[PDB]
Amino acid sequence: IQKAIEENNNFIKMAKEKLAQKMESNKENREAHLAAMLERLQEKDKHAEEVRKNKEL
Amino acid sequence: MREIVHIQAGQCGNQIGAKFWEVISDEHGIDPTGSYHGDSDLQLERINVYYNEATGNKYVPRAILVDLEPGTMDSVRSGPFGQIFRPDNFVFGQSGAGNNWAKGHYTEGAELVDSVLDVVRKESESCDCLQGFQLTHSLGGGTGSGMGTLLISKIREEYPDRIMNTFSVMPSPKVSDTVVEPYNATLSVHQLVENTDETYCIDNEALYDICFRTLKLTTPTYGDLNHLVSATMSGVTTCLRFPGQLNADLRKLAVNMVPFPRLHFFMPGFAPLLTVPELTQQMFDSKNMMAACDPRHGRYLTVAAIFRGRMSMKEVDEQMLNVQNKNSSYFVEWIPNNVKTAVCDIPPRGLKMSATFIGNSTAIQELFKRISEQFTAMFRRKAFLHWYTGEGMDEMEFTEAESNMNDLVSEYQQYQDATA
Amino acid sequence: MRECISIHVGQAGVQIGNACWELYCLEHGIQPDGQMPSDKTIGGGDDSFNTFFSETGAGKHVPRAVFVDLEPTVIDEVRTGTYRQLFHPEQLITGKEDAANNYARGHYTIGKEIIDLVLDRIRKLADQCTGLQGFLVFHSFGGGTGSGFTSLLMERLSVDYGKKSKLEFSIYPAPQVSTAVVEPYNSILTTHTTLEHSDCAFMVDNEAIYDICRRNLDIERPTYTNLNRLISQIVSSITASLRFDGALNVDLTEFQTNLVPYPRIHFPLATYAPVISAEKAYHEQLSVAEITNACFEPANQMVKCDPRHGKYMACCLLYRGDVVPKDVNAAIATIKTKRSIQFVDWCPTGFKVGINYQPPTVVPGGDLAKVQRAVCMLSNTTAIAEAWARLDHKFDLMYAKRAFVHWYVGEGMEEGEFSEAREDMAALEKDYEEVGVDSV
Ligand SMILES: Nc1nc2c(ncn2[C@@H]2O[C@H](COP(=O)(O)OP(=O)(O)OP(=O)(O)O)[C@@H](O)[C@H]2O)c(=O)[nH]1
Ligand SMILES: Nc1nc2c(ncn2[C@@H]2O[C@H](COP(=O)(O)OP(=O)(O)O)[C@@H](O)[C@H]2O)c(=O)[nH]1
Ligand code: BEF
Ligand SMILES: [Ca+2]
Ligand SMILES: [Mg+2]
Ligand SMILES: [Mg+2]
Repeated sequence: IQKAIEENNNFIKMAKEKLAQKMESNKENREAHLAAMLERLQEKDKHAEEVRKNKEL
Repeated sequence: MREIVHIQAGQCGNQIGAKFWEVISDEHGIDPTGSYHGDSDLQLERINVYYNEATGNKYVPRAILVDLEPGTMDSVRSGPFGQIFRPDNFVFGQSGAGNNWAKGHYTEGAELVDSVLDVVRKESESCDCLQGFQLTHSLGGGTGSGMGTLLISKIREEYPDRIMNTFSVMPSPKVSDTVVEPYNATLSVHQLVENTDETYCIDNEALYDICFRTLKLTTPTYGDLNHLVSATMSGVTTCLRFPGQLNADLRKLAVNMVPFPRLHFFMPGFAPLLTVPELTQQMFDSKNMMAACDPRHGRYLTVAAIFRGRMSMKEVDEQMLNVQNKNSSYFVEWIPNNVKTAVCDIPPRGLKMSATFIGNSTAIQELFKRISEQFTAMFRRKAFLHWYTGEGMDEMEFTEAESNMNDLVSEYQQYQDATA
Repeated sequence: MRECISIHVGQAGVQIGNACWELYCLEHGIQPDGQMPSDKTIGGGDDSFNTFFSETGAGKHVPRAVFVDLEPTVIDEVRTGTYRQLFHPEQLITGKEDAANNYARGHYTIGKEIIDLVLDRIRKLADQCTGLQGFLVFHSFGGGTGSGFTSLLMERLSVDYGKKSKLEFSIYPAPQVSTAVVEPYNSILTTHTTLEHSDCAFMVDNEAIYDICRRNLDIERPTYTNLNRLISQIVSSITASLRFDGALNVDLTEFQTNLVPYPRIHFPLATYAPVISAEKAYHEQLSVAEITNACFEPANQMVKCDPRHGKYMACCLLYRGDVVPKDVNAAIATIKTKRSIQFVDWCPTGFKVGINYQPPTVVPGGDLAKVQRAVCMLSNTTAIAEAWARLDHKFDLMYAKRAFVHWYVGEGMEEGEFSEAREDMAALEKDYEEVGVDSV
């Protein structure tokens, strides 16, 4: 009976930890996906500021 | 997800936007005073997708009207349903780009983009669940082309997790003689390829070829062309505006239609231009396409079919299976069940039955090939640049746009030749 | 006691829940407002139907159910439909933005915003149970919520309730009523991550139910309403052992002992008879032998597969209505000497029989006829692996080109999860071949 308890508790434990990792790893990937597309959008703004200032020269 | 924010930029964008709002307004039973006078509750079911509910049960389009020239301000308000648009969603300049992509994207367009963005936010702030944006514009002009793409990349900064839709009208020497249109078109697709999720390719060369050769119009108006655009714009949005199961919102359509983020340029079709068999094969016919592309010169990645009117769904299901198995060679086998069909009970005004076709076909490369060919015929001569270099641009932007559009073509060809 | 809590996830799960709870109410004599004049004990009691219905002081019998969808459209119809008084508003959970046919959105981006609320409301149902038996989870394989949020939910239930039993009713995608091209993806993904957390899963192939409606019930073009009213009959046959009693009633968990030889081999094939129209059932009622013969006709299966080309590991017959053991044994004898039923060499060949005498009922305005006797067969056959093979092949066709995969990576998923899920399926297909080979 102590082995049955140990087994169920370890099943709960490892399921809790694999889900914790997946929800953290998924958040980091999604944020990096958005962080990449925004940093690439601001570089279009640097190229725009560099274009509209190159007109004066 | 419910509300769509609509933007119309430039002469074409505002014109095709007006007749789009006119058609769906009649379908949803809405007079120019924003009052409802229909008889089927299915018209008010998803009215919030395109209409706000104002004081007194009046419905105001969730529409934003933009143009660097204050020409279209009068025309829209003077045309039918001119009052229906809210006065504050009119933002206009005084001097336009003159068919100069740079003026609309970097200088006079960038001076005005902050103004329209303010109207986008207020319209988006009061959205229960903002679904995305749809833009109507030309790619061969100045404002809609240059400032339309700039507006897309600016909205995408503030709404990066929302769908960006565009109804992009492509230039054609058969309709417009302006010489700088292959330049404006290439610079635009260079932006659309990166910052939009769905683009309906409304090809002007197609629209004219239908008006002239099919409808037998010697000298068709812009209205004759726009009656086709309005017919299809209502068709492709039917699943968005009425209670349905398939492609009911912009994101679900995207997930169904776009297997690779850059290959998101659709080939819309419409029929007629009547039994279910005839509707089906006409809908899949080259002549009924709104992009100058023979679908049988390439292969279908995905297809969305929309039938409207009272008809036997059993017959529709059989005919859609019939056209697929008889033309299996034109559907990539590494995407199973890539043809989805929807049926809407209410038909468009004037017809008993209708069919609208949305196709992601590798044959769309023919459309981009024609533009790059007209682009390279002027870039090899280094012609008419000072209208673009004089606004601050450099050769890098032109050559980079050329490379990206040619990359889109080879990528459409790479998956056309793919096997199991 | 031994209460059972039902969880309905996504459109398919919710709309199937509507058909099931309506049928339950008709079977138990429960009115749309929850009143049951036959129940003479008010506010409580330990009757058989209390496994599925709790009771209030006002005499209302409340489904032990939770309806969850990441979009309000489908559940709004419940809030305003005929049985809106049956459910307390706290049982109908809704978001505002669905998963858009994306497993990643149902499991992560959108699902993680509502999962804590769902578990809280499930907890409040569990708190009213004196001896909770387990959960019944209804969901689609192909939808973004039915796939992604279900697996997230099943993972969390394993944590919150240990190895408390979790049974699934899973809608397997069919092209006739499919809504998304990426349904093969969501199917493989949800099956892989749920496999450890599910004790028994009844798969319902939409194409099998679609063909039965067209072939057996003169429906030229079946709708979800046609499919769901047929599905509820099968679900009813399976849960009838829990909601009714009788000297010959066999508890579902007792069938489950015979149906699951190994933890992963927990997908029984269901076949139901008779599916007959009122016009054909009139002046001709089918005997015990006739409906039992129909259980071995593949056209009456809930999943398209050929058991004749596989091996049996268990065969359960759940009878309903006017049925006595004498007729059953005679019908089984006729079949065993006239059908192709081969068993693996490591399990007995006897058929396990259960009889609930409460006759089946029809929903008013339905298509199927009211029969005096019905039967659902639950069989563990290696042939159900054919359903995995069909899905795994479609998965492979698209994934070899990474088609649509960017929609999942964009939401935070990695390619590794795709390949990891696919190889779990490969091993599952291989597990079904192993249990079929003879011993040495
Ligand atoms: N049998 C049956 N299948 C259904 C029903 N509704 C949807 N489906 C199937 O479910 C699959 C799609 O999943 P849905 O349940 O519609 O979508 P969902 O679970 O809400 O997921 P999202 O909408 O993406 O958030 C398709 O294969 C449909 O054919 C139904 O009422 N009955
Ligand atoms: N189909 C259609 N095309 C149009 C219309 N108006 C302009 N165009 C096309 O748009 C291009 C010119 O762009 P324009 O609308 O002037 O851009 P703008 O400067 O932003 O207004 C040409 O190739 C025209 O063929 C219209 O009403 N219908
Ligand atoms: F006519 Be557009 F403003 F170039
Ligand atoms: Ca009682
Ligand atoms: Mg203009
Ligand atoms: Mg849904």
